[PDB]
Amino acid sequence: IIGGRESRPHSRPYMAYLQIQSPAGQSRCGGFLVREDFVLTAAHCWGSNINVTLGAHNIQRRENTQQHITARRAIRHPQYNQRTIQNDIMLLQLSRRVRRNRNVNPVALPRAQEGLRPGTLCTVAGWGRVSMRRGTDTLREVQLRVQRDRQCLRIFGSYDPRRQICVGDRRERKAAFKGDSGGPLLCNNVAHGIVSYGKSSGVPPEVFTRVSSFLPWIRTTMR
Amino acid sequence: KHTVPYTISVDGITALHRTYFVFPKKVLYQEIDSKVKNELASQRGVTTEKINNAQTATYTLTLNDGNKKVVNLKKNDDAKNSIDPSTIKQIQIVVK
Repeated sequence: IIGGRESRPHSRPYMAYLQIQSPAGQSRCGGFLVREDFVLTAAHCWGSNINVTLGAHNIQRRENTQQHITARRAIRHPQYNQRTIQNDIMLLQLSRRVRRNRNVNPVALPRAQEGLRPGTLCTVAGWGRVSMRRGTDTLREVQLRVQRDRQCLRIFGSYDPRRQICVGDRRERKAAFKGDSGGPLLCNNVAHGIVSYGKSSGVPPEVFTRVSSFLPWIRTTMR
Repeated sequence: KHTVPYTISVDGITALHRTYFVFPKKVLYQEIDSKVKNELASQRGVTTEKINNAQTATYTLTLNDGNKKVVNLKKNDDAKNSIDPSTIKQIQIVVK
């Protein structure tokens, strides 16, 4: 997270930290719990073994609130397009249901086809890098303003307002960044977006998956 | 093991995961070229044709001592030279 502040420990109990195995190294992503047995994240976070940490604040410390669960099954959206990063959404079925408590609890999803007006202030949280030189051991968060679709249509030729959200005022040093992919965009305590992509510079606007465009798939996949 | 963060930008888009390579030994630049092209393919669907026709297709190594090396993915005249990956701090990959 660029330009944010440390979260109050365990104030965002739906947040998940993902460790992903790849053929020549590893990746790190965020995610968020949507049911006791399912985490939502970005499809570009897929890999060949995924571990989910829930209940964390400092991910580099051994906290007794942490729950470490392997993903049983990783279900990318069938129309995910790696080239344009379209339909960038994935469900992780957890190998075991969480112990629900004050530190681990699911976040609410939007209603089917629910919109999100330009100008709305939202929050994003994650464990990603905070600049080009430093990261964070602890969960951080920043408030971002939803942009008019016009802004991302001009910057990103593959942007689609029907399935994505344009987020972040270019004039502020505030953004989601590397390692925050898959984390939620929260607007009035509902997860409307998934961190997807932006510029290597970290300069907004950035593109989020629009969760409400995928609710039928989410519901079918969890059933 | 030696961990090397890298970033992929294709057509002006960077996915916002955090990715690292893990190295154990010395390697030729051509082996790093292969790792880079393999990730371009598996993360962003980049083909050999896309690379070869692109306005720019490069990766830049930043070494721990601050030196930077720009490698052309279309034709790397240094493919057969070696590097100790433990000297590599991070890799920036850019196509288009």
